Amino acid sequence: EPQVQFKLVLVGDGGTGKTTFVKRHLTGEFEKKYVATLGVEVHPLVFHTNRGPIKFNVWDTAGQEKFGGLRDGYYIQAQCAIIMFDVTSRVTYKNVPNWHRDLVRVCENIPIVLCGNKVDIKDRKVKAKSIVFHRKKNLQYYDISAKSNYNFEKPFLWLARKLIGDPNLEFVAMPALAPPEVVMDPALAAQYEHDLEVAQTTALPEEDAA
Amino acid sequence: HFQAVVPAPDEQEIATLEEDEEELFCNRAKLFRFASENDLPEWKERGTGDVKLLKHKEKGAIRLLMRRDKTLKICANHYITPMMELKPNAGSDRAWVWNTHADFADECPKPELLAIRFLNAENAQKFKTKFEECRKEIEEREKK
Amino acid sequence: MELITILEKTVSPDRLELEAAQKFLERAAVENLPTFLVELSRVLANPGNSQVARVAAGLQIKNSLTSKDPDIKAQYQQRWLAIDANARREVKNYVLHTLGTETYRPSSASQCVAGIACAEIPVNQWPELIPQLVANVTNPNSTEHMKESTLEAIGYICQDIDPEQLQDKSNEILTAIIQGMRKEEPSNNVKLAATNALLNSLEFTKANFDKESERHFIMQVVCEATQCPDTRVRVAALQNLVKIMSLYYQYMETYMGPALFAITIEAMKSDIDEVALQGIEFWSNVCDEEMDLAIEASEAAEQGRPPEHTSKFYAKGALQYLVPILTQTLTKQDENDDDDDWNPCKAAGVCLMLLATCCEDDIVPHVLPFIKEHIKNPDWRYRDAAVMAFGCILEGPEPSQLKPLVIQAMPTLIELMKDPSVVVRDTAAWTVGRICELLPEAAINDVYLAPLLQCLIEGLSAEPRVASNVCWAFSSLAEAAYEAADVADDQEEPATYCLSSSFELIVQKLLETTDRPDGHQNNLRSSAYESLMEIVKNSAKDCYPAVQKTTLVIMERLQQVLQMESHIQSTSDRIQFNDLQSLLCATLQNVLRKVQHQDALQISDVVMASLLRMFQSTAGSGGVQEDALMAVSTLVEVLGGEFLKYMEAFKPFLGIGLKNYAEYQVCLAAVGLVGDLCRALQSNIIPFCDEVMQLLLENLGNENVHRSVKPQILSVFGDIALAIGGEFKKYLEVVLNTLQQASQAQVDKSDYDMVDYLNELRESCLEAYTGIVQGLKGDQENVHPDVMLVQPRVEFILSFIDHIAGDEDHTDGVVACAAGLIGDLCTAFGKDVLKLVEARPMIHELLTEGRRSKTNKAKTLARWATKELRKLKNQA
Ligand SMILES: Nc1nc2c(ncn2[C@@H]2O[C@H](COP(=O)(O)OP(=O)(O)OP(=O)(O)O)[C@@H](O)[C@H]2O)c(=O)[nH]1
Ligand SMILES: [Mg+2]
Repeated sequence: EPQVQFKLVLVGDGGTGKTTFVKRHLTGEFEKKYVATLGVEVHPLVFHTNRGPIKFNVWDTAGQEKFGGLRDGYYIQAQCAIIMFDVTSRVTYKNVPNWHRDLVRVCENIPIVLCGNKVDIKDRKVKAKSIVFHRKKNLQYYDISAKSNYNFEKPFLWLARKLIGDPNLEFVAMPALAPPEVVMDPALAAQYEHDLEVAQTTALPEEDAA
Repeated sequence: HFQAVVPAPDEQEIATLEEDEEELFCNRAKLFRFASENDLPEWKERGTGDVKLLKHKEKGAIRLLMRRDKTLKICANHYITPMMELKPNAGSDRAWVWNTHADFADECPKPELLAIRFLNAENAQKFKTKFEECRKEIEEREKK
Repeated sequence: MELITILEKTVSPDRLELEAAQKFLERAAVENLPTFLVELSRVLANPGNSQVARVAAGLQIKNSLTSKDPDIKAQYQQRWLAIDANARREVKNYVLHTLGTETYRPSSASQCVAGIACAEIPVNQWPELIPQLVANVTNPNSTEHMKESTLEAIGYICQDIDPEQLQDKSNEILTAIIQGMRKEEPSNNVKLAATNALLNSLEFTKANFDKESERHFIMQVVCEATQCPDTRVRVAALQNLVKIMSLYYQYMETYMGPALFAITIEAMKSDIDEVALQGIEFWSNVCDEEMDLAIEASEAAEQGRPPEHTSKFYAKGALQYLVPILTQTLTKQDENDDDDDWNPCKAAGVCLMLLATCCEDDIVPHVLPFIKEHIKNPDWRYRDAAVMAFGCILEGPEPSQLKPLVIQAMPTLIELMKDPSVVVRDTAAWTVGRICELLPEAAINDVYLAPLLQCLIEGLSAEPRVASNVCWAFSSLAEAAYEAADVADDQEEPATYCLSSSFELIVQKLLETTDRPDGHQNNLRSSAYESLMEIVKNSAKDCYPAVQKTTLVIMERLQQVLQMESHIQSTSDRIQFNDLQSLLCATLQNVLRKVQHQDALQISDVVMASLLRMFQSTAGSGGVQEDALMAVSTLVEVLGGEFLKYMEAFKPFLGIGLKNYAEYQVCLAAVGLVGDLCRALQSNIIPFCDEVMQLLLENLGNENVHRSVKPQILSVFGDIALAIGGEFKKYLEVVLNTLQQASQAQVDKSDYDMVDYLNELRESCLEAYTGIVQGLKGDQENVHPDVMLVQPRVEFILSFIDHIAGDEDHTDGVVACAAGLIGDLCTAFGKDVLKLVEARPMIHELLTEGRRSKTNKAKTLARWATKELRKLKNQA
């Protein structure tokens, strides 16, 4: 048992919010810098459920035309898909049918989740009443936002329920192994003291929802 | 769509490995990590959720075991040693800053500069008091 | 070559292998395209290769021929058409012989066929393609994979190519598709492929749908595939029906009665979730189309012409059988289910709300018996369905027809608020919130107001999902009570209203709700604050002590509340309707601008103390300071009751707050704050005027930072010069105006997106000139040395605004005010204004376009300037 792996392809336009969703799920952080990806980046994610561990291999692809690389050569042997669009720009939503078309012509009968990112921005341009693609294609739609962690775990939960088959599936708490006990050289201890001083000097970012 | 197939496993037994340990404290907090590898200093988020101070049943080792909300993935897991002292942040009464040499959140030890923040000053003071009690207990244990 | 290994490395998760393969393939494509394409097609056509290699080769060939960018696609097509004919012939022959040799369900050669065809068909370079595909489909001996691949290729070609290229061979395409879609096909895979191919090619067959003999055949085959014993084919055929209804609504009257109605109704009752979802989506789409047609008909009636299309009201005729099925599907729930899961139960509510909004009063009698029967059922599913349906039908029917129903059902809803089931309580809270929002005149009077308020206060301690809706209901209820005729009196404020008896308990309970250990869920805490700001805004003059106490306890939290100002985003509590945006935005501004009654300067003390404490705790820099700064402006604003004489706290901190120049939006907002603050008291701005002047001049002269800051800084220069000035002479404005008129207007005085900055800057400069003259005029006789009377001003203005003579861009409105103020100040200033008449007559033209907008703001100030000139001439 290779802890049950699956291949997930993340597709969408330029801004959208991929590689920020994946980065928030990987380490936990918000990237405010936009650096377009070249080709694809493969990141493993693990979740724990009442049936055991489930591992996704997220293939975060590039939504830019000139950085596409192997455009559709990534959606081969894929087993699940996420189509992401930005709710603050209607062009990102107009291209959802094209991404779906490119997905279906290479993969047959795979679970696909449609996600609308950047909900928290306000002055939203794609109102929730105008999102009808999931109704037409029998898809599962979610409103997420990687900044506020709103519904940010729902797509993986839905895909986990669909892939093994258990409409009553939950994320159980990750096992907590015993951390090791080690020691450091006194010079590195003094360096850590100086780093602690300079960190305590620095001010934490101002946020909320604690 | 649908992909319900064979890889559906059994139920097994779920063990959080927090057994054999007494929960001395539990509070909602937010964690930050100091990014000291990307040349210029910067503070990165690490998670939001319940931080606990778990004391081992017979070994008497106190550890911090914060977890993330709605995903239940560990964002902090390390022991407490006598040298660890909570320091106030820059003009904040609800945040503490400390340093550790072996953090096991990613199942690989990494030195970390952590900063925890609470909802109000009362929770911060309770956490600091319990942290000081645990540190003093560890120091007394190791002294003997 | 080892192209096979490179192709097979395109599925490796390792980054290095992917980059190596991509670089190899791009290099090979650049070196010699024809040989590369021939090698790829040779790799694809060999059955001995693995699936990965063949699909990768097919995708490479397809990507060499098409792109999402239209221009790149045209370039790639032209590049293909310029290759040598023999190489193209070899590629086409290799690709076309792969059909039927791929033993995997989605074929790759079909994409290559479609890509090559979309390039060669418009120039008739592949005339033996369509006959070959038709022969493959209609041959009785064709295998399963051959028919499936050819049908996929036909669908792709009809989906991608231009609609006007194959108009002469569409009939054979339709015949092949229908042959694959017929009932006698041994294989369900072929039927599924044919149904998908027809789905892809529904826009291409627009010309065929205008012929009855073809439309009947298409509809018959679709309505016969809806009965296939295979679920996938049924769903595909239902999707076909939905799209056909979307595209060809005008031709469905013949098939609506005998064929479509029964099929859709039987689909909505199916046990299989996909079939039921498609059956419900059919009628949701019908409602969407009929609402669009109703909008079109209303627009045509307003215009005064018959509508181009007339609706036929299918939903209005199917309501009797639609409503019971939907209300029955609303009972398909479970104890542990997610609210947003998109199952038939979720879709039924959306369809019911659509039907309500589409049919208005005709849906109430068809849904009342279900509510009145199952509202006390022992099974929680039926009670939940009853309250859910009651909530769904609330939008669209006339309020007068719904008031008796809600009045009758209010006690049962209050009782269900305490139902022993979580789901029922949640749905009941949602329905009560919707009643309070949509029907104000209903749940404020009279015999059930007190138990309703008691149940709401009790539910403020319930689960956060319920409490958010309770806060929403409280806010809407306070708004209704203040708006209602229960508010008497002509003193612009009610003496009392219906909530006066329970006001204190309501605000106390909301404040306690704010301090909850779980207030983050469903942004409950945020919602509370919003409610806590509505009630104090909509109150009466007998609960003012509670208002003042609540405002005092709120303003101490100002830092946290501003940090939460953008952390609402609706999506909870106040559903659907959302106004003024953001948590605080203007809501905090409006409540702070309205709460001011009976001096109550303690509120001002608390808010300014909190602001300065936040500023000091910032300890340098601070992006969020902007949110504070505008707030300060909002507490000066028109608050002269206790805030025209601020002059106590922000005066030493003005420069400190303005010190943050690294930010630009903050900079412009602070400039506006200075502009509106200088005209407040004009007493303690003197010490800081020179400091801010020199600092912002240094900032603007180098950062550049010219489009945004410069107009506002010059406007506030004029504004401060309105009252305070004299020691800065006139060089400061003169140099900047000369540079701007010589450079920013004499080069490219044209276009549309650039004239706005120019005209706004000119208007600001003229306003600043008038302000400088008025302030230096002393307002009594001259009260100034008057050395700058006409020599540097009158001479410069005629050569400054003359650039408008170049194009005379449309500067509508305020330019007339500028001309009027210029004329008035010049007349009241001195004698040498006649030289302005000696200048170019473009001012007259500047008047003419100015006179484009009627005569209110255009001719009044021009006439004022003219009469000032006439008075000067009479004095002359
Ligand atoms: N306000 C807000 N901004 C977001 C959010 N998510 C992403 N962004 C912004 O959007 C940008 C997304 O950039 P990327 O992470 O590269 O997203 P991407 O779709 O992978 O971009 P490409 O790969 O080039 O197509 C980030 O830099 C963020 O600044 C969000 O939830 N809220
Ligand atoms: Mg990216």
